[PDB]
Amino acid sequence: FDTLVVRSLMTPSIATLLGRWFWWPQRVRERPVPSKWPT
Amino acid sequence: ATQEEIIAGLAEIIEEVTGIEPSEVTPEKSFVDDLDIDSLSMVEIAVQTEDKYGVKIPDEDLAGLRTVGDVVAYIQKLEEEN
Amino acid sequence: ATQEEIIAGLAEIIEEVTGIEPSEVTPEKSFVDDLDIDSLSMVEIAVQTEDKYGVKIPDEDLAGLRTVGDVVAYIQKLEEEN
Repeated sequence: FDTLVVRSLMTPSIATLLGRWFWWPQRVRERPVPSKWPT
Repeated sequence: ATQEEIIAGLAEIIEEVTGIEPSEVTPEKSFVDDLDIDSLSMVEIAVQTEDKYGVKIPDEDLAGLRTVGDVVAYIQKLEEEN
Repeated sequence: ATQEEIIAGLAEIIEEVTGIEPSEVTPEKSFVDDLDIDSLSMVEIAVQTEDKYGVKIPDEDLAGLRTVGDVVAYIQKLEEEN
């Protein structure tokens, strides 16, 4: 149950919702610096 | 950016999502038919672009988009609408 | 003063509060976006600047300022407004 549901669905879902506050108190970014398109 | 630059970034993303070679991807190719990319897979391409290039495409728009040329033009439309 | 002199002073402070290399410090960089500097850290830069050069940046301007060039312009503006 944990491997197929909790680890696969429950845990990843929570990380996306909390965003940068998931890694609190470590200050992180939702996305990196907006990168330009490569040639 | 330029249409050529748009293709290069998107083609790389498709390889991560599906495994299709970046050189294989052409504007003629269609995600649903040629690339055999379902609705779920096409979301991942939009998601990776959302984090990398900042272009987010919802479910409704992704369903409308059919081919690579359509998606490239759709993104280039946003670049045109600067 | 000169544009480089304003940046050089600001670059040293950034290396102290945040430990960000001076090479990263360019006029087009944004504190919140490019430099990943929160509001409180930006205030500390103003506090050190005030006690070093006399340039006092109120909190109202700090929220308004977005990039390094914007900050330099205000400092140059305060240089103009001296």
